[PDB]
Amino acid sequence: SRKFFVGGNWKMNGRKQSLGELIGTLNAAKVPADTEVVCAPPTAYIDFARQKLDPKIAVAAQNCYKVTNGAFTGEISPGMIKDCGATWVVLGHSERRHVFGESDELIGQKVAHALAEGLGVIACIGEKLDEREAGITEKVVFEQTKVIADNVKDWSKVVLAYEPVWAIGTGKTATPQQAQEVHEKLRGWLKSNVSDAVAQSTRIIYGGSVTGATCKELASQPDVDGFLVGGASLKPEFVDIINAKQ
Amino acid sequence: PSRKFFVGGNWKMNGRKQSLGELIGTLNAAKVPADTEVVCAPPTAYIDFARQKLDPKIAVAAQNCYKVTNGAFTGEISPGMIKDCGATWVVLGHSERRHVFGESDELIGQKVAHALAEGLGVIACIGEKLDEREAGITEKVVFEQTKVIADNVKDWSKVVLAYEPVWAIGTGKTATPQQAQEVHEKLRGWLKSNVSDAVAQSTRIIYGGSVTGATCKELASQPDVDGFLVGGASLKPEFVDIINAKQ
Repeated sequence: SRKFFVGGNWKMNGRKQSLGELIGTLNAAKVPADTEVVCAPPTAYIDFARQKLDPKIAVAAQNCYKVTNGAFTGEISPGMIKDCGATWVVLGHSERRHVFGESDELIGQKVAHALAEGLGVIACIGEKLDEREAGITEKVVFEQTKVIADNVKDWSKVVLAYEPVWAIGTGKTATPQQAQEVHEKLRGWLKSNVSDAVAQSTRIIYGGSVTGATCKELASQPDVDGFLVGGASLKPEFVDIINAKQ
Repeated sequence: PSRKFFVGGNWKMNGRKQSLGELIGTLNAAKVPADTEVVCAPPTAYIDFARQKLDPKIAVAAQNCYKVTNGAFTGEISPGMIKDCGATWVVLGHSERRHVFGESDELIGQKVAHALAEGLGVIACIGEKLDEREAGITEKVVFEQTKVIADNVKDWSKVVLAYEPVWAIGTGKTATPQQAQEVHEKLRGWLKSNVSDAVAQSTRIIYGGSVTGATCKELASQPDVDGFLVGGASLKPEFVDIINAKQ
């Protein structure tokens, strides 16, 4: 069965001192044998984070570019990510798409290059509020998933993260039923457009609001295989979310 | 007080710990003159690493940052993080940020203000594209770019202005000494008339765009060219020759 997957996205937060304290807490945590745990530090601390974190937790970069080296001031490559001992990269995150304007085309090319270079990919998708309210959730997420699928040969190295971008600061929130709906939809898409084996083996993780209070109910949803955690990843609460299936 | 000669090496998206370790060993072995201020900008994953290996004679710069101290900006780093890593500069408004990644002048101005508020030095980049040059609006473009930067600067002692025409970046078509001097004289005139005479006299205006060991001496001797921002050649032994351009 699909191994439960908990990603902590630290975003642009922390310094050596405070992140050192967080890392101590995570190093001390008993992580369930049925759960895969990944932390995504700010880019300046990928190296530091990998040095301090116990081997039981994997490290992800929060973004990368689509060639191995080049004249791209302020970017990093999968090769550099691997070189710092990280094994994953987050791609297509809602902040990259909607604050920094990264296109599906660019994201797809990043996905292909990262996977060819031997990284795992946590590939993010999701619809905004207007899109949900116009009835086209299924359209938006299926198209974003297709672009990602066009650049994936081996799905053993990818995790799909649904972000209900429509619930971010907007005045609406997603229920566990509403998330389950979209995850079941996506697994059916994988079954239809790639294989039954990939549908049943691929983790589809929930990227909306998740806390200690809400994680057990969300995790119990049959098609929710884990989380890409925001704010709670910077706190001991993250370990409650790691424990969500226990 | 004469303006201290300034040479910055922008490694861009190049290198790994081993190859950058070798590059650093060379720089550490190099004889750096006094009255030359040298600054190296490693890839963002290697700011901390570079600062640990590099001799304190050479300063470290980030290649980019964002405009708030912390927040929901997956993939970004803040001025606070840059200082925490031991770096003292950030490169802002680089051509590749503006033209590959679409950073607006407004965004760049916000980043400058925040970076300076946090105690970092800023290498603030400007320059025109080939089509802007061949339409004869170089002056307009670079003045407008400098205005947005200037509107976000409260202390010029921590700022270096870098003029890098886009047609010179990575192309081998380095500006001639006359071309460079011409833009730098007008930029210095802009500073005088829009900020102060003290700022015009004291502020380094450095040139970038295919700077090489063969081109640096004649560019350096021009009176309003105060140093260099070096890309490709900063990955090579001749960066040391560019450091020694005034000797």
